[PDB]
Amino acid sequence: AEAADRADILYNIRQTSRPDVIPTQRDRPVAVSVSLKFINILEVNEITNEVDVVFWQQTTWSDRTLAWDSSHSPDQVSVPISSLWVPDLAAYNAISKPEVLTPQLARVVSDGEVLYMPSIRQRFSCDVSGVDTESGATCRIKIGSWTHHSREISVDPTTENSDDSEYFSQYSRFEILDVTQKKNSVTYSCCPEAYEDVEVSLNFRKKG
Amino acid sequence: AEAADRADILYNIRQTSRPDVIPTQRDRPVAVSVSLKFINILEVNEITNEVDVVFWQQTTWSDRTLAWDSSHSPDQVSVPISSLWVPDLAAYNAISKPEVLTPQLARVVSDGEVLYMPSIRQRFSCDVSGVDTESGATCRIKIGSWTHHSREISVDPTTENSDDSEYFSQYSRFEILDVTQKKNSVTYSCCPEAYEDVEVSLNFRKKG
Amino acid sequence: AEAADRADILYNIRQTSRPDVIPTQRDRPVAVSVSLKFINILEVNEITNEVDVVFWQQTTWSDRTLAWDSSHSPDQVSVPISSLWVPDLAAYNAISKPEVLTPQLARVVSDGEVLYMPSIRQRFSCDVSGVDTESGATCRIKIGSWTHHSREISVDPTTENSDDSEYFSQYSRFEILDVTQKKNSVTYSCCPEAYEDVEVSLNFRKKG
Amino acid sequence: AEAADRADILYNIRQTSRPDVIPTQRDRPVAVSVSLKFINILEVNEITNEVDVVFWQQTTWSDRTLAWDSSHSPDQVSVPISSLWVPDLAAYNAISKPEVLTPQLARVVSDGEVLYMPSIRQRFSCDVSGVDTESGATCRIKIGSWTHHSREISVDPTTENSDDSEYFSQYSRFEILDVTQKKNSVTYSCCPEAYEDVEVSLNFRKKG
Amino acid sequence: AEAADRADILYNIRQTSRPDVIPTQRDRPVAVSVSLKFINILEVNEITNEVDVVFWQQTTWSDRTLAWDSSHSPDQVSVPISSLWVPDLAAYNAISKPEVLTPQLARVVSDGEVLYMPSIRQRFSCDVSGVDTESGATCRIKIGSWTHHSREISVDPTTENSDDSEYFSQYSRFEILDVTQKKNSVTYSCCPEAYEDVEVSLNFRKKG
Ligand SMILES: N=C1NCCN1Cc1ccc(Cl)nc1
Ligand SMILES: N=C1NCCN1Cc1ccc(Cl)nc1
Ligand SMILES: N=C1NCCN1Cc1ccc(Cl)nc1
Ligand SMILES: N=C1NCCN1Cc1ccc(Cl)nc1
Ligand SMILES: N=C1NCCN1Cc1ccc(Cl)nc1
Ligand code: NA
Ligand code: NA
Repeated sequence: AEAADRADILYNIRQTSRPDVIPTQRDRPVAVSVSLKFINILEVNEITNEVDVVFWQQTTWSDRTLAWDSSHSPDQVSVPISSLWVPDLAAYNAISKPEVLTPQLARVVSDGEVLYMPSIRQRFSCDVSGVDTESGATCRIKIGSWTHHSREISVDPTTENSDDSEYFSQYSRFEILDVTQKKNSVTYSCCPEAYEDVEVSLNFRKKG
Repeated sequence: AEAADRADILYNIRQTSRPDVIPTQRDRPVAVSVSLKFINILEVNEITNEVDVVFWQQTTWSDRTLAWDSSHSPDQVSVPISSLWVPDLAAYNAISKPEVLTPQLARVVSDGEVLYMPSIRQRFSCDVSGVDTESGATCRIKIGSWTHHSREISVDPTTENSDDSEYFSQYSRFEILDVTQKKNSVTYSCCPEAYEDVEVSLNFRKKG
Repeated sequence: AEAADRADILYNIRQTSRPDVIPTQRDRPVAVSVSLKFINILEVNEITNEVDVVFWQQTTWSDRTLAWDSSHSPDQVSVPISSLWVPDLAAYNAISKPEVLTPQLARVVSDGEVLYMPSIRQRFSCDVSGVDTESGATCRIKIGSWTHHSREISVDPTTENSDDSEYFSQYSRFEILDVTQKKNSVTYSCCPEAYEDVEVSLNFRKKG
Repeated sequence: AEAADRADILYNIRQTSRPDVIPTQRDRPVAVSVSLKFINILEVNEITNEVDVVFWQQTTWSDRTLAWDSSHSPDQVSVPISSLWVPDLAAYNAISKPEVLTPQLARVVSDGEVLYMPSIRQRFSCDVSGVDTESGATCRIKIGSWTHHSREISVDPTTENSDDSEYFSQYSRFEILDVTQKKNSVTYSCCPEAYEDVEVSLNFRKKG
Repeated sequence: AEAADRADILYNIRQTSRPDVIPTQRDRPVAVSVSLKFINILEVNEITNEVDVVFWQQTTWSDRTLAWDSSHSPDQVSVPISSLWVPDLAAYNAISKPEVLTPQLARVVSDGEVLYMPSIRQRFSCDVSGVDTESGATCRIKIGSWTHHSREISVDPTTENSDDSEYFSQYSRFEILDVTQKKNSVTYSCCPEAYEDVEVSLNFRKKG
């Protein structure tokens, strides 16, 4: 006999959780990590500077309100994102809504760590010039919390321990040369607070 | 120990939320301020007089029924628009529904001030003539309450509007020459009362 | 101190509207007036006899179960259509589902009179022949109740007036010559009863 | 002073609605009739053997769990299909999901007879060869229950006979030569039971 | 009089299904079998290495929490998937969301065995090179659980012989030369556990 099973954990999470309440820990912002693992580049237009790509948006953060004693029960459960709070990230230069290609489930660990990694197809406005050259083009995608400023949400790249083209389609007409990520904190007109973002630089080119 | 946290504030807002009730203060109309920050100009057809544009629609208004004492609690919260009343604005010359590219969350201040600023991609019917000339074309976009007349909702350009081209994409095939906002008050045959609107004149041209 | 405010009125409507129940008074059918205000004519094709049109579909009818004494209270409110019964109108020759470009709110008057006027973009299969001539083309659009027969819903064209181009976009590649309506009552092979429709005739042509 | 009105009948149907429960009368299958009233033929590609069609899918069956004494009550009511059980019909050769152009309402008679007649636009994979000839093409469309076998649902062509092109648009680029039906009973490798379908053959040709 | 009817069964399922809870047996992984029956090949593009496929994704697994005594009651029922737990399968190389063409119902047998077989149209990124040769092309489709690792979900190519062109449309411009399945267990850089998938190799070519 155990202390709890998945049904108990999920039941408790659904019964509470509060999807609309940001899990700030006292006076600290929620530390969100986000990185883009590119899977494909389906269309590129050097005249209009538009690209159509697919990527896994690995997203992580902690939500202590989800934690549970796992000394005698499962250590993790897959949870519908509709049942928990998730960062309100947006790509500033996206020109289409994200088309989520995978089941919208996050993975919650008994300590409150949450991983959400949907595969997404989305179009963007970025620098496509040079794509047809050896040095390639460098398309920058900026992602960050849409409505939470720096005192509520911070964004940093996730860690990386693999090739930038690790999961990139070998059948794409393009190939990846380099993928880098840099964090930023920007203040805009509408509001007095600063908003953080991660800038992902996709350096790619048309294959020979 | 505080008086309340985000969970409590959001709970109170959700529980008393009358999304379908315009927050008129007595008999005064709800004063709505609107201004467009252009992000991109994607499709332009001078033959059909049609254009595709991406813009942030900064919308502000006061809803006193949302106010709370923040002396010992958070001063603001991000709230899903489905839990609040929002102006029923519509672009009169739009020929496509608004494609909202950002999380649909409004920011609510403890005094009742609300800010909703979605990034929208929408197609419009306007004058594209001259877009390929030095003077460029001037496309006018009209926005106002669809069902609330002047005595229930007033719409005015945002007083501070200096960032109209601040976020415009340097990668667009077009460039902005000027953005002007103006207010109107029209009476249409269908009905007796007058409906206010804001007219945004986008003077732009094709690079080259 | 008044008798009631919008919050009270909308609360009562939401609690008792009965959206699935046609508001027939005794045994008299619900008199639904339908009037199309043409806003734009977009992608016309004389080869396939298809056309894209944008119009305000002014729809009016009365629902006595919505009336309230507005002696000392608002005499009108905007209500989400999901909270009211609305006629099940359908465009017989439409070849695409209606794209509603406006907030789906109807205006309900204290005496029970209801007005719903969505701006719609929809494609139709009609006669485009002669669109390039001085006499132009005459595209007929048929609209009527899909499941309520003549004894339950009566559709009547509102003899609004002339000036059918009052709200027609000056930027369209086409122009409106004239708009006329007429009432039909058809018995289909599926069923014994008769279903009525208003047939709007749109005579238009490409601007010379 | 009647026995009941529409509000009472629709209240009882909604309250005891078992939308996910096939209403088999004891151990007898549910007898479903279906005939397709072709309204239009919009896209025809003889290269890829694909066609875009608009048709009224006249569907009828009996659900005795809906009946009510109509001595002094309405003889019938229109009911949102989401509140009733409907056959899980699927076109085996469709290559796009059905686009329902009409309000999703079914008509229920006091005896329990039900009629659901959506107007549908759908793309199909069929023989388009000889569409440009005088003999025309014969595109066969197969429709049957997707998850209910012959002992639970039987499917038969509607006995209702009428001009094939009876409601076919006169503005289509094509015209109908003839429409014949055929009832099949097939056994598929996945499952041990037999599944029924109605095969509708659309003999049409392009206009000269 | 029986022990139970479909109404009772579906009611118990609706009340106790727990759709967000994977039905792991005691502590073993849920054995999921997957088999793709190809129905059609459309929109092939050898330049971009993309193809549109229509297939029945035969999916089976066991959920003993659904079992019931059918000695005096129906042995099976069709259940809306929203009322059941279903494997969170995803096609790794799909570049469009799956378009489900059939009613989203699964078949649940009284012993607890579940079958879900939606017909799906979806675009893929794969090797289309050689489609115009006698050897044809070989497009591999990889499908596995997105958030459940090998210890929670195992995926296996159904063990059974079946003509690959059994249900393939005779009107497609392409034909199937052969179809083979391969099982895999993969560890992704994001996570420590291994995730299983089945890779289906579709060898097809353009018909002469
Ligand atoms: N995160 C961003 N990007 C541009 C402006 N902004 C901040 C912001 C703040 C509040 C609301 Cl409701 N919307 C946006
Ligand atoms: N804002 C506008 N534009 C055209 C007509 N109108 C006013 C209006 C009034 C009432 C209802 Cl239900 N809908 C629209
Ligand atoms: N309004 C029309 N047009 C064609 C047939 N019809 C009448 C009708 C009657 C009942 C149901 Cl459920 N659906 C449609
Ligand atoms: N319509 C038919 N005939 C044979 C198979 N099939 C499709 C089908 C049957 C049962 C389930 Cl759960 N899913 C899909
Ligand atoms: N099955 C796959 N493919 C890529 C990563 N992954 C595993 C995985 C783990 C956790 C969450 Cl929330 N999402 C996906
Ligand atoms: Na454990
Ligand atoms: Na300005």
